[PDB]
Amino acid sequence: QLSDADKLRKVICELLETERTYVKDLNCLMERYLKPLQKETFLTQDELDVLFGNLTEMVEFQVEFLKTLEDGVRLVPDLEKLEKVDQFKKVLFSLGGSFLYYADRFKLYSAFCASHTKVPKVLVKAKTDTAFKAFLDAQNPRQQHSSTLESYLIKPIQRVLKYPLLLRELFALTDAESEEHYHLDVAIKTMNKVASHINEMQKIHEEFGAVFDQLIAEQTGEKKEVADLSMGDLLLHTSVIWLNPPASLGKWKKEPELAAFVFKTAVVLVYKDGSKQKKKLVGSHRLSIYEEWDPFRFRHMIPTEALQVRALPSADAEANAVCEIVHVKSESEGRPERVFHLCCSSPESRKDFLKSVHSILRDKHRRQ
Amino acid sequence: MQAIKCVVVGDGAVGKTCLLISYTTNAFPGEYIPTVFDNYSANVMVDGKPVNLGLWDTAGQEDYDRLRPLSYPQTDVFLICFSLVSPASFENVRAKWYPEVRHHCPNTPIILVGTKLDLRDDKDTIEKLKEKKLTPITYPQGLAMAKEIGAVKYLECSALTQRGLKTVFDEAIRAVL
Repeated sequence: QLSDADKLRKVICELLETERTYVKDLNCLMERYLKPLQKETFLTQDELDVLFGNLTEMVEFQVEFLKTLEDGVRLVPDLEKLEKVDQFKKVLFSLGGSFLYYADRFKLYSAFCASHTKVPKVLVKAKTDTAFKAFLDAQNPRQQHSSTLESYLIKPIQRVLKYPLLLRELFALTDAESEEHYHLDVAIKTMNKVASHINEMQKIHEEFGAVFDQLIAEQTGEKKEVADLSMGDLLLHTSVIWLNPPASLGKWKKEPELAAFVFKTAVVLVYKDGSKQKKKLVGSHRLSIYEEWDPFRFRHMIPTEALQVRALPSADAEANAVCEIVHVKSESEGRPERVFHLCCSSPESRKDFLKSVHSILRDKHRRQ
Repeated sequence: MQAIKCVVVGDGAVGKTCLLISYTTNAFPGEYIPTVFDNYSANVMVDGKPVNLGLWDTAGQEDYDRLRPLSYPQTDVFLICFSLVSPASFENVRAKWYPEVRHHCPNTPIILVGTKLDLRDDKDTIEKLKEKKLTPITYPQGLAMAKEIGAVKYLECSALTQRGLKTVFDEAIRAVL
């Protein structure tokens, strides 16, 4: 015969208890497997990078988030004494607060989720190198699956997505007319957006991760001027029309379309246009003649350091959806100016695109 | 020792988390059903063969089509669940879950678990569904679905009655061994 008060206390406790656990697991992953792996020859630097991945950043962040929860639950002497959900106002308020405050740093998870894509392929190397397999087992004495490296590296991805569930429970135990109720509802919508955002970021990574990687590496003789197009720094992505395409493309497609990405560290343009792997009725092999000319098409990365942006003036301005991204020239290095005339899908899109680009330039200015 | 990692998937509000808790805890949670189920691992013997059964819940990720499959790789058995008193969760087995799991895991055995068994012949539940021109899923239907998606087994259980749980995980393990 548990009262709403009891139920509420339960949820508040589950949230806090599981968070303490998660933080501990997070530290445990760091100490038990990752650090000791750096001091090894098993994996390459790249392989180690896939495993770690902003984890150190994630822990610092998570630790701070936990403190806020710890504090918030202490805004009252003893929850166990409260008999009315109404008596938890202070705590509910503070907890919900923690999510609103951290909602944005939680987007850092999309970074982890992107690299976790490479986790499987790397761990399936233990099946190969007896030496490596040996190390892992050594770190997992209890011979418990829930303690294997794969079990830890999935926890982050599970944890964020649990938050909205816990919140919806607190939500259901509060009067539909109260502010506590309304507040939680705000907390929930927020976190769902976080989740939804992580998902959207993943969808992008699935489709362009490859290209983004090629751009980071292959960095034209440069010694890594950017070296980092993390999904944690993607501020905005949109589809735009390339008005001034090279003669090859332009002469065949009136107005080619590019995928634009505004990262804190650069602006990326990528030509998509997909029409393959369609229509079962088709013969390729080699006697197909046409089709299959080259894997990729057009990609290009403009570092913030050389990124210049001017929104083109129009007769009927405020309605114009055109603007241009410029990859400034370089006397040294011997690199000519590159200009891209891009037409957004709408004035709002242009508004947001430019706002976004200016943003990375503004901040770049700060640091430098 | 050999580890079998089992991932329970399927529509939310089907009983997955409760089911996994009820099982691993040998006791229905009660009035308060926890939301979180940490990764579980325990030694289990089936048909004389000893194994470390690993269980991963998936609550909270059923709506994120790109995050959801991050747990799929290196999985030995999938438990595609669905509420016996929820025709919609049932239909998702063929429309969503099976196609997805198979796409990511071509060779992984699938046990089709039917949950909330105890609510199947519940007056209130049956009337509630009747009010929506609905009816609980019958064993014959569950079995057919199981056959359609080529599941290794079609079981039904109740985290409440705790009946059928042990079976569910044993068959899961057999499906692997």
